[PDB]
Amino acid sequence: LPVSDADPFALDVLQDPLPFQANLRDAGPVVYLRRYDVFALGRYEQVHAALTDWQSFQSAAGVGLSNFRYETPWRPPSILLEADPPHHDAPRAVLSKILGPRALQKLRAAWIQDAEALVDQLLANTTEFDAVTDLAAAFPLRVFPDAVGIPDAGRENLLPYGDHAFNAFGPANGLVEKGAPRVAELSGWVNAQCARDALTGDGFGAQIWAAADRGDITYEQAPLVVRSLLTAGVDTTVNGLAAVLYAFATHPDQWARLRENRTLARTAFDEAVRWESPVQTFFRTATRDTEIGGATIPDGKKILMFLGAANRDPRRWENPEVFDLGRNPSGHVGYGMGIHQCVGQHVARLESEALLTALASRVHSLEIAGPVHRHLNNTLRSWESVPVKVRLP
Ligand code: HEM
Ligand SMILES: COc1ccc(C(=O)O)cc1OC
Repeated sequence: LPVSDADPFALDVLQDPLPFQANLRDAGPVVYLRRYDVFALGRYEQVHAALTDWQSFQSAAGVGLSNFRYETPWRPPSILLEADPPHHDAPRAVLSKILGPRALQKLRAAWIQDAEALVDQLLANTTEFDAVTDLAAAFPLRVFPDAVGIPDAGRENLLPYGDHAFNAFGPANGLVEKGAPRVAELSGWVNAQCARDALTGDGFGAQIWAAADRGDITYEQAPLVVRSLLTAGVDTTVNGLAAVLYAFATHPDQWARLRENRTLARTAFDEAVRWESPVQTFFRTATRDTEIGGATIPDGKKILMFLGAANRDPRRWENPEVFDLGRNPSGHVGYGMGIHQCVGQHVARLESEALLTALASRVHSLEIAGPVHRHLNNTLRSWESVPVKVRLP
């Protein structure tokens, strides 16, 4: 069994993980990370299988490094993400309906128009702007919390909260050790927003509570289902949108493709999720000795799954380093796979579609105009700044 002291959460890896991915995949199906006493999987075949194999590889002992058999979680674990069947079943079914294609039909017009308003306002203002601040971050922060049905006061808390959540999956470091003085402030505010009386419209929050009335989940599950939406909903989409915008800005070939064929706007996002894999890593815990990739993972030990590495595995993907709108990216693992596969994927897709729709209409050319700054995070490839300059037709 290959053994290595490679550190996936060293700052150099986090800055640029591609060498690490290649080393990982090359070495074998399974690499023992001596530093963390976890078993790493980087190839598409094993990552895909580990993800779907909930029976052998559970989520309730944590999907971060921390082992909940022994270690105190930083917050009450997600009753979706950090739950196994049968406990997972009813909260999952509630969100899978509420966030599913048919349910979002009612929001498509509105999100597309909102994006048009945002893009037209921005371009009226300037042809030189930050793609992160002015687009990737602006847009989800309009439409998503609205659709959930939370108030406008405090929305600035969503990103630091999500950032903390993603950091928490990794080891203790000045990334993860981000607050304490403010973490409790953030947790106090998110939880408050989950209460039935905090929520408005017949938005997603109210629909969770209605499902509870029908007995699909309990009233004590309801706020925690809402909470899932407020932890996973905003930070993933901002950073995913920052990534697709970065990819276009540095791939003028693929921008020209989108312009030519408007329909690639609906599926550009998924190639960007494969290519970038915003969510890089998740852990599982072995429920028993499992023989995967020639290796036996001892019962009780953790696997670390490298979604990025799998999404760039040449065993599965032709020229995987290429950002290619002509790829069929179906079967990518950027949203995971199996029973825990991103229940929010349709929302993220619609957000991307709306924003790309509106931008491709108005923007001939797009270039990097300044240094880009990544925000380092243990789990989520995240973005501080992507300065761009556009040319209008
Ligand atoms: C509004 C947007 C989103 C929402 C509301 C959302 C919500 C969720 C939720 C609640 C889960 C847990 C489901 C379960 O355990 O059954 C999940 C899983 C996941 N999401 Fe998302 N998500 C969103 C966008 C994204 C994006 C853009 C990505 C990646 C770029 C992403 C990556 C994932 C991954 C990798 C998992 C799998 C967790 C696992 O296998 O343990 N999500 N999402
Ligand atoms: C994909 O990542 C997540 C999924 C669900 C949750 C959740 O709070 O349900 C949180 C996540 O990251 C912080």
